[PDB]
Amino acid sequence: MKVEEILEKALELVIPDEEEVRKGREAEEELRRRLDELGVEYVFVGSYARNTWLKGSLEIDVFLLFPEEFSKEELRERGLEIGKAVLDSYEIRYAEHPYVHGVVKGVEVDVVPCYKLKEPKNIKSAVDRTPFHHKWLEGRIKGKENEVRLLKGFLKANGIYGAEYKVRGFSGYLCELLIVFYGSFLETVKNARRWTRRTVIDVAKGEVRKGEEFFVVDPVDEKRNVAANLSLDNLARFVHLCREFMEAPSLGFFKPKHPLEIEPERLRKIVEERGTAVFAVKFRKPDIVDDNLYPQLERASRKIFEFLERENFMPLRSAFKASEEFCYLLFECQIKEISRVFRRMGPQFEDERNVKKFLSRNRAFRPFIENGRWWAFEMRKFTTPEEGVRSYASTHWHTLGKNVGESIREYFEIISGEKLFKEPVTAELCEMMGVKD
RNA sequence: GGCCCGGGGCGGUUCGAUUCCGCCCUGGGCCACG
Repeated sequence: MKVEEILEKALELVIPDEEEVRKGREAEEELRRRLDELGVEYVFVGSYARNTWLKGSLEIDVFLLFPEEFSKEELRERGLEIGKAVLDSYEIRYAEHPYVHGVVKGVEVDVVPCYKLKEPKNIKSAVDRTPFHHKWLEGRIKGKENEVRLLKGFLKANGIYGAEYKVRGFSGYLCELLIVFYGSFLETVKNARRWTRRTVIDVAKGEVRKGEEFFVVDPVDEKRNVAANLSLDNLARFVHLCREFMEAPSLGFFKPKHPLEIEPERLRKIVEERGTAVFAVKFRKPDIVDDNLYPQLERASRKIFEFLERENFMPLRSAFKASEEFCYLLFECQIKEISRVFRRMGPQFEDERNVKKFLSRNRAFRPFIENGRWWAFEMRKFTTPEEGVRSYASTHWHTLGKNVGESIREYFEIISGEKLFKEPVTAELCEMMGVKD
């Protein structure tokens, strides 16, 4: 029931068992043979090469080394040639440059072309650094792989593990750099309790200082922030989880939280209790990769949220979910309906000029003087949030993301009431409203 | 594709816009461990 105890039972949830490990060795050995028969220059990197991959995430990274003089085109052509020939099932994939993904003796494998260079500089593509990160880590992480795993397990269970845009959390590499700094998962957790949004961790210099943002310096490139895509709120959640963990060590922190669905009937009553306006903008999911989709859902969500706040509907929070089918932008506002009249501030009484131009606009109600300046009653074009968003989305679709916005332009609808509790968003809505139990 | 910083043009809204809402060009930087 104590920290040591808990961590020992946790090693079982984060450490691959012998069957997953053997499946990996047999796949690795078999892969070396295929690549060797072709006599290609390659290097195994990533968490597989270092035995730091989290249980259930066995993926082999094989980087093909190409001379500095080759064209980017050669790497992708040659790279595809080699990939195709060496994999049971292949499939082109894309990032900064195209590469090849596939399977060998039942395990996932990435085949990525990169330049063989020395000294982090000269780098041509982000992938060129991967080999350096490996050299710097292999020697220093040896003997601490289980600490890496406990950390990865901790982060993943609490939905903040990956560093891609859908998560904005802690990359694998970040976790290993952290273990090399603190020495173990516990020390990491203990010190993270004191992290701030100004904390800088420079592994190379074995130092922690104060910067302008949370910055973990890459041992291989001082100008690169290893935690660049770790959002402020996810940094905050980790610091809080760490405080709660040291206070009440539980094996639970390493177990994925159960979805725990809710009867759309309970949700209806809660929204009724709250007395707010809950609604969603539904539209078709653009066919794009998560890394392009989510930053867009975030933008579109924000833009609409911001419209709602200046339009005085008093938004509480926003959210969003994407299905294979559609995408949903959710909002909750304190104001279900606002009056049609509102007051426009006018010029001070002594400004004869502007006062005159202010009164020249025929309105329905006749302006008045208050506390020294003129004011006018004006009328709104809408009186509910839904009406507002309908107006906003129909005319500002282009500002919601290149793709998300193009999709809203051709089709979108606002849903609310019961018709909304039937949509696949109740989970998102419960998290958004703090529904507990 | 998203974010930050900078130029050159416009539309709308406003008594009043560099300063709100947005649209064209356009330079550089950064992110999605890789």
